[PDB]
Amino acid sequence: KFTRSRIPEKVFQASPEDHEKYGGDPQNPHKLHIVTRIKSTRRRPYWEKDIIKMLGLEKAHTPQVHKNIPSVNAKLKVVKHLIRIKPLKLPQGLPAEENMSNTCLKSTGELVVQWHLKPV
Amino acid sequence: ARALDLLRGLPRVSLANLKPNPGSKKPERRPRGRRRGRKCG
Amino acid sequence: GGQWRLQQGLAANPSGYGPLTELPDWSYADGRPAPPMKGQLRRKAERETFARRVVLLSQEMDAGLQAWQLRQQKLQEEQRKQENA
Amino acid sequence: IPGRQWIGKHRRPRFVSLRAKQNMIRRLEIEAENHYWLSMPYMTREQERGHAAVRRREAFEAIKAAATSKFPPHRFIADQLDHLNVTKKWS
Amino acid sequence: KVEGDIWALQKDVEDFLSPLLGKTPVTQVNEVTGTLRIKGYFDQELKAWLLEKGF
Amino acid sequence: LTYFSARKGKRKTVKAVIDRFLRLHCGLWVRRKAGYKKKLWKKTPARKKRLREFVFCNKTQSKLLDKMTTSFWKRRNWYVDDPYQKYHDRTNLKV
Amino acid sequence: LRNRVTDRYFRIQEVLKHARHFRGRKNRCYRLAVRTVIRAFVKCTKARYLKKKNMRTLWINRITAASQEHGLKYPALIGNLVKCQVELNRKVLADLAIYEPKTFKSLAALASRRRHEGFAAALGDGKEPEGIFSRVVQYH
RNA sequence: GAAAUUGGGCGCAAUAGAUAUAGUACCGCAAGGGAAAGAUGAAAAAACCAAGCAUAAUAUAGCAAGGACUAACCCCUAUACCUUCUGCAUAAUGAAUUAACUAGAAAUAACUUUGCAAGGAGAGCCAAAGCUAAGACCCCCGAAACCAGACGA
RNA sequence: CCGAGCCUGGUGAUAGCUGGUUGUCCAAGAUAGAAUCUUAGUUCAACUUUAAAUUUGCCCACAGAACCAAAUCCCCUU
RNA sequence: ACCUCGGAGCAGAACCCAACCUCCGAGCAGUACAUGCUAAGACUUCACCAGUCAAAGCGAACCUCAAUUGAUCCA
Ligand SMILES: [Mg+2]
Ligand SMILES: [Mg+2]
Ligand SMILES: [Mg+2]
Ligand SMILES: [Mg+2]
Ligand SMILES: [Mg+2]
Ligand SMILES: [Mg+2]
Ligand SMILES: [Mg+2]
Ligand SMILES: [Mg+2]
Ligand SMILES: [Mg+2]
Ligand SMILES: [Mg+2]
Ligand SMILES: [Mg+2]
Ligand SMILES: [Mg+2]
Ligand SMILES: [Mg+2]
Ligand SMILES: [Mg+2]
Ligand SMILES: [Mg+2]
Ligand SMILES: [Mg+2]
Ligand SMILES: [Mg+2]
Repeated sequence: KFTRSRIPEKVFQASPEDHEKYGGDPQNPHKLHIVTRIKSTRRRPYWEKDIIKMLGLEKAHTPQVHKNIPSVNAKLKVVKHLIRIKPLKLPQGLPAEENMSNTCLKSTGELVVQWHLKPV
Repeated sequence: ARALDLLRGLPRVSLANLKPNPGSKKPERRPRGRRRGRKCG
Repeated sequence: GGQWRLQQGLAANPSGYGPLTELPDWSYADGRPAPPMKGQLRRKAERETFARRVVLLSQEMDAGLQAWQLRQQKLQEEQRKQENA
Repeated sequence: IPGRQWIGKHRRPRFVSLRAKQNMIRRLEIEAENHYWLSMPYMTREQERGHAAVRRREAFEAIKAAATSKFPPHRFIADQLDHLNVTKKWS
Repeated sequence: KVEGDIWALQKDVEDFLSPLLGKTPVTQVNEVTGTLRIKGYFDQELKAWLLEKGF
Repeated sequence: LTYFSARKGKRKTVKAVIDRFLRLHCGLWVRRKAGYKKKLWKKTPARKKRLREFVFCNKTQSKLLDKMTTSFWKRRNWYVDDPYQKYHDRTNLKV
Repeated sequence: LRNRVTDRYFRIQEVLKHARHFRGRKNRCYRLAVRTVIRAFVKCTKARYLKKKNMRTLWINRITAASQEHGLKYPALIGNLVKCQVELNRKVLADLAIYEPKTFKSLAALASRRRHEGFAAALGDGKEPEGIFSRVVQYH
């Protein structure tokens, strides 16, 4: 029959080759994902149509900050074929309440906290 | 009360001014149209 | 051509962020600025509740790490305050 | 093809172009990066316990307080007497 | 049978029953008819309070 | 049932409801269990004690028998020595 | 007949005023008109998706026609006007080619200079300084 | 399914309303069935709008249109509608078309809105917040038959 | 037009069967089953809809579910 | 040929799961005669009807078996 899929823990154990291809650190990892749905929930089972509603990814190509914790990551492991996961990197820090209204999330995955529309 | 003071500026209550309490009269559901009748319920 | 724009750090759509769709489309001829676009007020409000979510979710982790860093010390002096008498 | 080209015992064959091979490959590389970033969590499962229970419990209380505040609206004498204005004339 | 300012009564009941509930009770004045509809059973608790006011 | 009688113009009641069920004024219907006097020799004493019981009806069974009887059978009945007198009122519901 | 319809004439003319330019009896007989006036209105709203499709296909066929006059293909012009951050759309580029062919000759010169700067950067792999027209303008 | 007992029109106005101008014409041996329709004006001793055609036949190509367009067509897009169905462009059903006629009728219980309130109701009835009043839900055509009484060799 | 005339009446016979069921706009909305002279139907459940009251629902982690494969059940966190 | 009930396979591990699918059976027998009375909490053959289990208590003493069955009508 067609059931849900238990993906083994070996698949989510990154190799030291993988830390060189994608620019991640094993020690001190990132805190917040940027989840973006890139596939439809149609022609997918109902246990994936509801997980996508649980993460807020009902719209395609709309990013969403989620924590990098093993309970949010258990939901992202169900629908990893539907989404695209990238780390939210913060070149400057998290925005204060003065820099809250001048932020922008870039396509590199970084959240700049001062966003003028002037060239360098 | 004060509502009898509001009636002085308002025009006179006649038989062309009356209206039931909103909630009393429900609309009739008669089977004409696209929704309310094709096989009519 | 949007796989080149993703390498420069721009949005893959040119209608995303950037100077084309965030600057004001017009201004008064004397020089007074225009009232802001309804799509710019809606985008800046949607970018704020995203940045509020970065501030909220990051602090819930850091306060959640310190609580475990205290509960693993309160577990520890419970081990040493029974080793007497 | 005997009946209904895409169903049954004898179907018409469909073949895989360079489009369809490259479309699956660039979807397979988004997937391999997905397995990378899910392989390094910030907290273990014992650190994350109850770290947002005070916010999750207050979230439900504001849904629960919105659910148990369903009641009819106030009915004003200035809505009943404004229907007298339909016969407001000039003089 | 409320006659007068029903809105002043509705505030006084919101100040009377909210210690008895914890939350402020959700009411509905009917300024045309002159009633007040409080959610929940406070029949004996509002009869004893409207007697101390001398009504 | 007869929704409109031809002599008076009222509802009739199914009289097969009346000889079988008892309506309490709270809204519950009370019935005896089927087969409570049939073939008692081949039944265990636990099964025989289950049959000698007045049991309540379902929600939909109570709404079906409420339609089958008129409003005469839904009134307060202040009998002298009713054994089911204590069961008419409903105490202590939280719905 | 207590109240029968007195205004049925004007309900027929709500439909029959849209059918006046038809053929056959669809312009006269009401029973045949509503099955075409409805069908003339569904096609009127389903062709708001085909006007934007058939205009862009026309603009692509008028840019491809004019880029071939300078020896460019269509993907060699659009792909390298993006790389110079010249964000002109298909409507203006097909209306530059007709009405301003000197400016369109300058956009075909620019998209071919960037193309040659893309090849010369690609054959000379390793770190080489960038091309002159290949320098991006960053916004912060 | 009892009894004691109690005591002129918020109508139709010539396909409507009677079948009715008439039980006539017509039909049937008979019993019986049974129509249609008229519009001047004070005085006759005084236009404009259905279908259908004509004015005015037709030009490559295709659900009869739409996007359009300088331009009717040429170009591009588009497998009538209803019903029935797992599923109909379906070569499944129905329909020439116009005008007129032709199809959701109601109960206890609930709900909504008032009145009054441990009572409500203009006797009867209900009542452990109820009770009274209102509002709001229940179609059209069609058998072969069965029986009673006449009329027919 | 005779496997039982014809006409009127009961008669607006009955039909689980076919056909038909007429203004506008919006909203929610599809498939476990059981009984039945029943499988062309209906009643109950399930699903669906509305209104109301309340407090948990879904996703789930360790641990746990028997002897003669994919998974599920249960399940705090989130 | 079949129509009700039960055991096993399909249906491998909570439950469920069709078939004119594959295989076995049942319509009883035996032993007690407190196989007395009552009553919390539950199970449930996918509804209902029926079916199950049961602590405490009273009273005494010091059921086995998978199925082994049949509603209402008041006589
Ligand atoms: Mg229709
Ligand atoms: Mg074929
Ligand atoms: Mg009498
Ligand atoms: Mg007539
Ligand atoms: Mg004409
Ligand atoms: Mg064509
Ligand atoms: Mg088709
Ligand atoms: Mg046909
Ligand atoms: Mg048919
Ligand atoms: Mg035909
Ligand atoms: Mg003779
Ligand atoms: Mg009939
Ligand atoms: Mg919808
Ligand atoms: Mg049938
Ligand atoms: Mg749980
Ligand atoms: Mg059950
Ligand atoms: Mg015991």
